[PDB]
Amino acid sequence: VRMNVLADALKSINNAEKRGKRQVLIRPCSKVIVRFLTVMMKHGYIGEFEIIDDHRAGKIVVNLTGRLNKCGVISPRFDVQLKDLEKWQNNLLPSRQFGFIVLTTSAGIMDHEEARRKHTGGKILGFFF
Amino acid sequence: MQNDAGEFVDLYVPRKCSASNRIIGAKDHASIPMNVAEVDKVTGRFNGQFKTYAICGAIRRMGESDDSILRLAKAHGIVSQNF
Amino acid sequence: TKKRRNNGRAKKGRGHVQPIRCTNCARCVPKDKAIKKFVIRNIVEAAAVRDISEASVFDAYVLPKLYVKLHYCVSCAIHSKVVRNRSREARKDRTPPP
Amino acid sequence: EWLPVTKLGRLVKDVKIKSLEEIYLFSLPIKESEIIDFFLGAALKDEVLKIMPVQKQTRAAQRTRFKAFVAIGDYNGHVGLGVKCSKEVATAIRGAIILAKLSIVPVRRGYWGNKIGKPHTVPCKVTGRCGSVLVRLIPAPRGTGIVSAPVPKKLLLMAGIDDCYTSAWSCTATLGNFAKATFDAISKTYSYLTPDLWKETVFTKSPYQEFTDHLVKT
Amino acid sequence: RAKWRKKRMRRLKRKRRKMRQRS
Amino acid sequence: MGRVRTKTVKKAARVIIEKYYTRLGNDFHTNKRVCEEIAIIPSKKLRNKIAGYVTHLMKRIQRGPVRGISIKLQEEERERRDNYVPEVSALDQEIIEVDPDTKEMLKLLDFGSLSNLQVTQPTVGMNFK
Amino acid sequence: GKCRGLRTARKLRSHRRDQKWHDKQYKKAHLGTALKANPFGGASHAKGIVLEKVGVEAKQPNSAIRKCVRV
Amino acid sequence: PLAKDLLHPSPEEEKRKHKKKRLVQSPNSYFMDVKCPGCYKITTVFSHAQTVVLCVGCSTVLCQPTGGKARLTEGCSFRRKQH
Amino acid sequence: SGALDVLQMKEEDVLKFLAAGTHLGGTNLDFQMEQYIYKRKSDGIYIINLKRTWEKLLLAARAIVAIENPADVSVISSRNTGQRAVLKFAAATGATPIAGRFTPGTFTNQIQAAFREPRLLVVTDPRADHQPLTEASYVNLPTIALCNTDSPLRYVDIAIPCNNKGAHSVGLMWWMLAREVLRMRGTISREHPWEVMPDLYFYRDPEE
RNA sequence: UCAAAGUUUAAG
RNA sequence: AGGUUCGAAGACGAUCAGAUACCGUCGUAGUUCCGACCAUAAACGAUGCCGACCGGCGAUGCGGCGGCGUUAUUCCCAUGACCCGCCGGGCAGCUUCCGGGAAACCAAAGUCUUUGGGUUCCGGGGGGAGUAUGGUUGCAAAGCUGAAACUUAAAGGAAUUGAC
Ligand SMILES: [Mg+2]
Ligand SMILES: [Mg+2]
Ligand SMILES: [Mg+2]
Ligand SMILES: [Mg+2]
Ligand SMILES: [Mg+2]
Ligand SMILES: [Mg+2]
Ligand SMILES: [Mg+2]
Repeated sequence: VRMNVLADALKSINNAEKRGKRQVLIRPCSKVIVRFLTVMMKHGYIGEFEIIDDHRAGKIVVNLTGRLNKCGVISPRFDVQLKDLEKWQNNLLPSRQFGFIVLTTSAGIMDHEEARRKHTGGKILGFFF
Repeated sequence: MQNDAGEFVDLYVPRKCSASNRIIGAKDHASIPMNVAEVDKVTGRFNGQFKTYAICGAIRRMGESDDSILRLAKAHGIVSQNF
Repeated sequence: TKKRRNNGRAKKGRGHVQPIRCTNCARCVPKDKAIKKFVIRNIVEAAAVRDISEASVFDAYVLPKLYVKLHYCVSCAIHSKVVRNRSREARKDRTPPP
Repeated sequence: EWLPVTKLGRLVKDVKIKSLEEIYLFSLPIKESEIIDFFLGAALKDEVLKIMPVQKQTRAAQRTRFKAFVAIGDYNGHVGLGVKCSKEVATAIRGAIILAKLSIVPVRRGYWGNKIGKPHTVPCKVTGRCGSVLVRLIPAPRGTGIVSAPVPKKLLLMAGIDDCYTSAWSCTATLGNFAKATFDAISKTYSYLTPDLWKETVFTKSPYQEFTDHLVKT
Repeated sequence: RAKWRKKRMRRLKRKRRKMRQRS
Repeated sequence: MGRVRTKTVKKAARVIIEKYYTRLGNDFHTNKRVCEEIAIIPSKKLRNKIAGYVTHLMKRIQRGPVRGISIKLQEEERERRDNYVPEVSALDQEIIEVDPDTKEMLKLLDFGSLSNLQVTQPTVGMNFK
Repeated sequence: GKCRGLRTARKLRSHRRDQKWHDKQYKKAHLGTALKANPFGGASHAKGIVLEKVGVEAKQPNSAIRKCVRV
Repeated sequence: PLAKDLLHPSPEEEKRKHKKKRLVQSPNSYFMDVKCPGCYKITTVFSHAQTVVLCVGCSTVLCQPTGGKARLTEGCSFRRKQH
Repeated sequence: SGALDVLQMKEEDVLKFLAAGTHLGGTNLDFQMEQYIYKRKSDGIYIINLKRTWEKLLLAARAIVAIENPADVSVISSRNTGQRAVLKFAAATGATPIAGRFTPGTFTNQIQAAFREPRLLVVTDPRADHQPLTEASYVNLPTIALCNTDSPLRYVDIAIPCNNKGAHSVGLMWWMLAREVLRMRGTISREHPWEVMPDLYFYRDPEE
């Protein structure tokens, strides 16, 4: 069943990106999803998206721009201990130069670089590059 | 492409599809850069300058090149509002 | 390897079919399988037709026709040249011949 | 002496196109082997990876013929991986060299961590796979050298890629296939859309447009 | 043939059972 | 049941007729000697055969054109008879026949020209399965 | 496919434990069997008395007597 | 293809989508203020009625419910106009 | 195209189009072509937005004009309806034609006799002139096509929605393109009409 | 509009 | 309980060097019904279940919606049978540089070194072997569970050229 919402939405935007889609609808929507998209937006990987409030769960439509190579998700949401964060990004991102691991933290949802500045660990959500 | 100093590197900067931001490879021989002519406005009649659109082979073999050209034209005011 | 996507056996959503004993070998076959001519034919045929017309009581008379649905199993179809083989690409032309 | 059938070849002959980077930019197929030779005269070196004798059965014994896998490169940004079969080995090697030349590509090399000096490894961890065999290039810090199996190590050196961690999966013994996999990897370096690109493109004329008054030869 | 190899084996097991039932 | 011509015959005859259509004629023994004159045919038998096929092609030319041959006068005739112009059909007198759905087209594009409107045809059922 | 979940450890670790025994080399080294069967009772070498000089015949494609020793 | 404003789709192609799959999930049904001939009391029947709807005067019957929409009884007018 | 003032519609052109039957597309409609259609009628014949047809037609002209050396625009018809029309277009425009039986590897094969390496194609039916269209993806050849409703738009970088079945309409479409390429540079006024008849471009089924 | 037809040096 | 037909076994007649087989003639158990076991099949799409997304086209089965004309029935109504569409969900089909794949192939066997939606079962060269052994179930026949010594360099898949 619909188990992990975030996962499905990211895979859907990745599938859209591969097939050269301009914009893409993602169907169950969430706080987390929107927060993930906002991070991806901040580093340019996606365009400005917008969220269709039906009086329920919700929906999003995302303007792409063909810059997103892949947008992934790590289940289980493991708990990265800042020491381990370097190891993660080595064996998950495609470089030491571009890409991001978006992890949630006590502070909030962010890429690893914002977490390392603020000196915080926390639970990984996914990645993009 | 720059190094830490700011000096440019990298033997070329690739073309990039107008319809998908998706870089046209060194040997993507199904690619296009299509030149379209403007006009003077008053008389029709070609007036020197161009509008150029590149397309990756991948979109062409998909079949979505003519749409994407048409969209680009009407963004740049070549094509004049089909509706 | 899988020779025919179908499997020479037009089943697809069933799990079982009633079987037919073939009209030649008596071999037992699935009904969805098995080659099937429907043979309409003049009882008398081209030779005797005019001879019978000549010595008929009834005026004109339209003749009758002898109808048979046959049931060939693969073996018996192939051997009797109901069906030849085909090349790997021409196997897929499921139109009947003229 | 070279007389060139190709439109492009005619331009290159007449010192019109300055570098093969111009040709690569517009993705025009190098068909005349002399073009590439002219641009990368010297530096360009030819190493026969393998000579494998394939054979095919007849009524009258068996026909056998030799299949020459040749890499070529300048140790500085370009590499080509040609294979030609023929009845005698020399003719196979000769034709394979030419096919390598024809198919040479530009490799994007990049930095590892700190972005200093000249680019010494692969930009991002690209991969290339060919008929089972898969080959992953992983970028690596200075001095590491090519940490790889012989065949990739030979081609990656020719590409000029100084430092590279690698991986491989599938039947790497099928050397041709392994070379052809590693070649797709280093071909794909200039096909990876990093943030280092992103900047919208300029679009220039293309030599066929630039020199159309020349090509209608006077 | 596998089917007949299995049948051979199931007969031989049947004899073994009989033999061991004597003791 | 035997004598077909080889390409070494056929090519030579076609080439002869392409260059010397005027000299050649129906009577075999005339053009048998033409073939001697205009072409260095090394053997007597081959010559003799060529002329035989030359005669056969002449007979085909005297009864419409032939596929694999280029006679200069026939090419000029073709050019004349495919640069014909009549007084024009694309005007379609006054009154072009049009449908209401094709009339609505013209309303959308702002038009009201000289053309008759007519439909009745109820959706029939196209082909048969 | 794979068990994957966050509180699976046990499931995962048990299944791997189960499957290890179909790894032929593992089973050799963890069941007794081989250590029972090896005449060198888990040893690199063994002394032993020679009780007849015996010719072994080589396997089909190579024809040669081998000259063994029954120890 | 390659470009569809999913936030501004035309109503010609929302009516021809499933009730759920639309951009905003909306119903395909309506209420109808049924008249009937004899009694002047106007009932308010729901398009998909699934109940035999007897009138307020309780003389006649209005709807015989089928699978889809309700079957109004012969000489029974109605009006949508709402919402 | 810029259907803005000068090179807009005008009645006399539309009247020609309607008479040719170009608007009358076909029965089947490819999902790539749905863009270029008003409606379907009864029986089941799609109708083509003639404004939309012009827009693409002009865009094709603007493409062909941009190709500087006119000769290396190539102009193919496989079928025997465009066969005359293409050759009449090449005559007027200064392009190169290929009238029927397109040889495989003319755009490929350096070695070959008829090895031509042009900067543009104008194909009649993409369904029927399919070999050159495919070769146009071994060289960097862009493409114009005269597409019906049925027509698939693989590799056709600028389709024109037409009736490409009927000869009348095909020739008309070639003549219209010839005008527009010539008008957009050269020796046609636009105010004055053109000397050339569109019946010059039509195919002749053996009549006389 | 289907009779019977089994086997092939160890000696490279 | 019942026994038409066919028909393991069996008996003859052929064929064959031999045929205790293929063909032919009989014919027992069985084949049929009720009531108890048995729990296996190439029980196959050789394809775990639930969930998301990623291309066309035409068809077809059910339900629903809409439409201009037919047939009709009787004079309209209600029809049902056709006709043309849409929607959901079935069984499949064709089609392609979706992307996969050793491939044959597969819009799933795709979204995999750019590897993590959920979760079950399960394999780890070939043989020995689904054997031995215990345990258990079964009236039995067997079923489930299920080793080892020893042996062995290949066994196997797909596709190609030949030869047959
Ligand atoms: Mg079954
Ligand atoms: Mg018998
Ligand atoms: Mg029984
Ligand atoms: Mg089983
Ligand atoms: Mg699989
Ligand atoms: Mg994996
Ligand atoms: Mg095993």
